[PDB]
Amino acid sequence: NTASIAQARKLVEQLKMEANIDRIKVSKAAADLMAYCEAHAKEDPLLTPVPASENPFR
Amino acid sequence: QVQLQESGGGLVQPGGSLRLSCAASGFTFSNYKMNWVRQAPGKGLEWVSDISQSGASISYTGSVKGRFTISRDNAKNTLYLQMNSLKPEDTAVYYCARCPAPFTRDCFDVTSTTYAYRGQGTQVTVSS
Amino acid sequence: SELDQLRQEAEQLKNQIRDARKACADATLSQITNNIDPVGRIQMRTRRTLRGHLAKIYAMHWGTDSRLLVSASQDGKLIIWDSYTTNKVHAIPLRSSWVMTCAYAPSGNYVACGGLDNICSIYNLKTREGNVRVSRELAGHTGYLSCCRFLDDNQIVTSSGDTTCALWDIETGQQTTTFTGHTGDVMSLSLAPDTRLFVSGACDASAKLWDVREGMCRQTFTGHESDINAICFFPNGNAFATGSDDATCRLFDLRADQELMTYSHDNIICGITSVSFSKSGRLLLAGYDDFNCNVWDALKADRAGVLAGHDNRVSCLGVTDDGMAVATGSWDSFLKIWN
Amino acid sequence: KTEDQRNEEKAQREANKKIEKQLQKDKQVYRATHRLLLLGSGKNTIVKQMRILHTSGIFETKFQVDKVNFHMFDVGAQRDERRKWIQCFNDVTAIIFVVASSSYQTNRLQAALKLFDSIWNNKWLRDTSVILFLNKQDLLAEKVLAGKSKIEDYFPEFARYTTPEDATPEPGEDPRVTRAKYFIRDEFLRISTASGDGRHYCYPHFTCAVDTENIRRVFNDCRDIIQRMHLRQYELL
Amino acid sequence: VNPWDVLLCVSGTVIAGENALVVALIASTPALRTPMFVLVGSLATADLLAGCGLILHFVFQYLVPSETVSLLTVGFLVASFAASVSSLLAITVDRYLSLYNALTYYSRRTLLGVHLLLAATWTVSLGLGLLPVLGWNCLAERAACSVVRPLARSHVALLSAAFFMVFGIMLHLYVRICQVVWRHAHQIALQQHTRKGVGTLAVVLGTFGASWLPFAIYCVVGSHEDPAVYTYATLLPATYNSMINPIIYAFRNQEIQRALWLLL
Repeated sequence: NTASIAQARKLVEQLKMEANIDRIKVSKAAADLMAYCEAHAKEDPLLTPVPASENPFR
Repeated sequence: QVQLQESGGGLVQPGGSLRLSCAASGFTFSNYKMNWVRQAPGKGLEWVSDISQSGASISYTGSVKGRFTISRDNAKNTLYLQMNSLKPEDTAVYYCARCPAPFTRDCFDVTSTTYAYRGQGTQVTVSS
Repeated sequence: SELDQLRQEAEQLKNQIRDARKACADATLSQITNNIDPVGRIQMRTRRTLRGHLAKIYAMHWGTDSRLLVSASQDGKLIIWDSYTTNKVHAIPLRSSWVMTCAYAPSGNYVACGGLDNICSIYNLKTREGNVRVSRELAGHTGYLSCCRFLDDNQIVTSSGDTTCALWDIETGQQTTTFTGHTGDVMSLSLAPDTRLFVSGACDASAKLWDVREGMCRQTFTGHESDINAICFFPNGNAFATGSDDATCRLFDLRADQELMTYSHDNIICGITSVSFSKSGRLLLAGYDDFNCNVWDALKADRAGVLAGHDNRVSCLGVTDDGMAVATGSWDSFLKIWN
Repeated sequence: KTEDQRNEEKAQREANKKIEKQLQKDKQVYRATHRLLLLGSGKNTIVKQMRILHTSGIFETKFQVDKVNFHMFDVGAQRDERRKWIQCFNDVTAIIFVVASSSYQTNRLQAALKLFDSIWNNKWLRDTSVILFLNKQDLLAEKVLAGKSKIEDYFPEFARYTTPEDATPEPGEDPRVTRAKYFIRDEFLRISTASGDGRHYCYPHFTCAVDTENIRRVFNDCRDIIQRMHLRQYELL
Repeated sequence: VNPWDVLLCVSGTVIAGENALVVALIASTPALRTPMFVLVGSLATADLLAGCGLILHFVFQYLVPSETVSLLTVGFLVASFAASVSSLLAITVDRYLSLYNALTYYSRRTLLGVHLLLAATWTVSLGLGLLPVLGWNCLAERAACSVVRPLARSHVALLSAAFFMVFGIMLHLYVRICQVVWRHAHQIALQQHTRKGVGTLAVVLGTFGASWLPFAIYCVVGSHEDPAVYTYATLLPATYNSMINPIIYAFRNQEIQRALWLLL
């Protein structure tokens, strides 16, 4: 039954190298996400109405 | 995270009583009907019994019905087995398997050799 | 002996990672995204309906020019459409009738195609010979194809059904790097805008971030409860949203390694088939399972619209790189363009 | 420069005309065929009988019975997690289900029963129907005659089961093997009539390992499937 | 004024609106192009033309008393009613072809027959309508005129005989259809240890057997010297069958119901 303990060893070393990482707080990521949404809101033709002259689909 | 940790299991005499209790965390419980699958030493995976989402429809296999009863308490997030009139040919590692889809009558790949929504397993051994 | 101590080490590691997740969760974005006024009702109408496929349409993809699209259907035909003038440019017949993925190369020269034949067939659109001729044929895995995307003309990454993801070179036709970390079969993988990372989601209720250089995992996001069906990056490349058959869509963040915001309704009873975003990333669209598809607001969990034009499934859905069209696939052999 | 884009759209319209002509040519080819999925169990023997009568992921067979062409797709080199690739096979006319009806995994019959259950109760296979084959009934007769591996010890319903009136006669038939074989039928039809209501039905037929009429039997089953689908669309049944 | 004419006019407006909705749902949705739906649409446009013929005839002959336009619109009515009955026959025959040639039904040699038969009956309906306008009318031979002015006895009897042959072949085709409807129902009932088929039979066939039949009877035994009240009384169930045919065929179909719900 070496397959189960092989799965166990690869799982625990996967978790080991996944563990030693640096994470930044949620609020900074949410602020960056909101800033990206507000920065590109003007050039998003899906959201704002598009005049039919410049609209390729008419 | 989705996990299923079950308890119970031990060396009992034939014809004894054993409450095979299983616990779960994470996912909701009103939906997601859950079955019972056992794997004998030297055999493949086999199904024992299943319960519905609410708890109205219960079915069992040929070698189990009239002897073992399953039940689900969705308030306590616990579903368990009940061993009665226990036969010597029922020794296996028991898994608290869970259907992969919300409130669908069909249930797929419960007895697959590899699965995701399945417990680690508790071993029950019966002998004289 | 070894197995129990390995399992208890895994449990200790998992508890440590859960504590590390909980340490950095100082707040949620539900109390920070309410300040910007909501987009309100968003209603869009079927502009063009491309007709001509026979069987169910499983996948489509757009082009770099946002003008041409490729539709792959289960009748064995792949059709290159002209979305501006409802025209068909090519109708490529396929060796296998069952396909569930198609791709358009960023250089506009190749169309990838794959399905249940365990083969990713890549065709050539350029050169002056007659018709469209298959260039290479990749077969190096033991499971059904689910979704394949193009890095550039030189390489292609495929998501397979044997719990593996593979990176394929074009000329030699060999697996440069393989990605084996999943326990269930992978369906959808989406490429980052910088063409350096990708996240693949499987039926193990989790999604894994990768790299194309070293070939190992980075993150192991576990926040779902059923089989993840679709995935798509943010346009910025620091977040991604997955949608599973648990009738819920969840948005994850690469940097805090936590699920940010879920979208759910009590009346929502059917799962998710396809997920794509917009150019600003504000309006994400979820191809649903209850015979239609929906719009979400992705900052606060509010339903901002609904698109209902199909007699069947919404199997796949894509949004152009420029953002002036929304394309949908369906099991009633009809493509529709919304604007 | 109007002539350049004028003849550009002219050539585009010509390419559209050629492509639409080819698509209309192949539309009759697609709709003139009927697609069958083979599922498992003795599938190799029956597909060899099919080949006599007539590691890739999908194997290709062709039929030409009575000037009707049939597609039959048998799956291979795929994992047992069949939940998500079987959603492709919903537009097929019938899903052929071959069941090894002698191995009673410790039990193969219960696995066959819930494979049928998952096919029946799935939310995308309700339109499609199933043709059921009870293959390997020759060894079933020997196992019934032996009596050391009886179905009674693996099925408590067999003690109180009674033989149906519709008995199929064939010389030298053991009554016990007919009782067991029709109980095996009834176990499948309990699931079949639990939820099957108009949209799809089951066709439980019995073949040996040396039968040859399975081609005509699948022919008749597809005939009844198309007829029942049309009659339900006519509000006549 | 005669209230029967205005009752027929408001009736004909009702069928015109109903099959206008039916043909709009058929033509608008791109998904409805099967040979069943094109025959349902053929019945829809034939009956829409019938309603328009009722409206135009009863507007003009109360508006302008003149024998040319009255004969022309009567011929249009004859062609429209023949188109409706013939389209019903076409739906019956493609039901029979889909049931008895079931697995080769989408082939070219079977799919050409429905379109050719549609063309044949529509052209013979135009010919039957244009026959009294061409000169086979009843104006100079004023004694030998039929009960529906200004049509002659011979052309009316030809129409009635054609209706009788169409009704007979529809009857035989329906017994051949129900010969396997009953077999499928018996196998289904034997599978588990109905009335839908016989009810559907009655509501599709008894309307044809009880609406157009008195019209054929009155044209085969009547004479023009009889009062016209009975003639209007037996012409009314033809308009009632024209009312009930879309509800029988198009409205209970799941795809048409879904299209109507999407429109609403």
